[PDB]
Amino acid sequence: MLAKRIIACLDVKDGRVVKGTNFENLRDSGDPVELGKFYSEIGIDELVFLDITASVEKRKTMLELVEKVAEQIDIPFTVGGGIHDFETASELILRGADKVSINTAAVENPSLITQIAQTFGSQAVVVAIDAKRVDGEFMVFTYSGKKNTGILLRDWVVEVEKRGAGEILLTSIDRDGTKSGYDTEMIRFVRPLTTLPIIASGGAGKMEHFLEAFLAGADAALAASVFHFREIDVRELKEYLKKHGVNVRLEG
Amino acid sequence: MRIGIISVGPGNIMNLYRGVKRASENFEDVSIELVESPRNDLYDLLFIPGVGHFGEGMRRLRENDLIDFVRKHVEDERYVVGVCLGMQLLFEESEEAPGVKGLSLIEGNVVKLRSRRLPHMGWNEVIFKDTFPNGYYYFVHTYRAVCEEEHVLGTTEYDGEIFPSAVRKGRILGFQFHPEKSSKIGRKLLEKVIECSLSR
Repeated sequence: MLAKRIIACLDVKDGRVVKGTNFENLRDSGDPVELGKFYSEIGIDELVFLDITASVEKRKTMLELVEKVAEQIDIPFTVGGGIHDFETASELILRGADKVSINTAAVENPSLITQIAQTFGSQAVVVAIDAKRVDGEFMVFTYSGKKNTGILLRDWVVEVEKRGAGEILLTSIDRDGTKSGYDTEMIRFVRPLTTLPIIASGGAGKMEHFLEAFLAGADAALAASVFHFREIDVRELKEYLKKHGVNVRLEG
Repeated sequence: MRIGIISVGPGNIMNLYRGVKRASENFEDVSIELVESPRNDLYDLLFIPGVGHFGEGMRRLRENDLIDFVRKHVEDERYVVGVCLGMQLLFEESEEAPGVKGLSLIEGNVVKLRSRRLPHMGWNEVIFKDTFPNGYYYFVHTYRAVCEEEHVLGTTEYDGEIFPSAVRKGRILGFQFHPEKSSKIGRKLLEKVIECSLSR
């Protein structure tokens, strides 16, 4: 069987890694290529670079990151964040990215999913889904969690697999900035509605949160927070999950 | 160690080239060249890579007149090594491109897998008969090889389907997974290919 994946999320602005929450205290945390190599060195399964470079320089800056990563990294990486049309995604994939992640542009145009999949295969297309509880319903938000789209998560996930997406990146808006663990109820919720691999995002803090995420039905668990600043040893975590039944990817 | 990677496509080939350059850094007199044309001398290691449609890439190899080349390396007992699409090309035909046949260096065919999630994608575990390290490699593929036991090299299961993720007919090697994306063991494997392809 296929391994459950542990994925490192590198937030990048201006070809640099950013740490913080608000851009008042967004500080430089280093080179993404060096940092990504370190994630591979320590056993992280996939990488995800999300770019929040200002709009004017976003397209150029994102292409430089992929090439600089593509020239040194030995694990799959996804690039996403502000990717609004096919040829922008074409640029990025041919420049080296294995998967491109779309959210806002995919809600505002489901067709965009099938475009990239038709030319690059489903495996190339990650759909980010930011979802929140609004009056007892799981709703999809866009514009970085700021616009209610009036679309139920339940209907969107089906459409998204229907459009030929290869993978869902599911962030719980009620759980970002939180360290109390993944939104497992939402993961449980999405799980019977799709066959796509689910990437849990938002809430991780200790090993056992990953066990909770995978119990709840995630195929992979994203996390920035923890791995640097050596809180959770990645191999520690991978052994811990192996111990309690998760089919991790373990290296002798 | 004169290493050749066929660079015509389809798909990304610079990953493999970079991974092959990485894995070869501790070997004496390594050269890695990107081959688009027939060269007059042969390579010790020729890689056939590629990601895509079986029919194309059997097009891009005949168009640039590389079947001759590839088959010469077989007879001159060099090491010929296919990866992802390139491994599939080593067999006679495929369900992906019906009337189109290719290379036929190994006796077999390529078929679509039986899973309803059929970009087989992620880290799955390869077990080898010999030589190459056992562990989890990164797959992204929809078609599998159909061949007879003696030519199997490594076996992996995806959704109850045991299938050949690696093959060998002498000095022909094929790998279904991408070892450039396989992290430490991906480099360990590539080095073992370079090693096998040394002594002759």
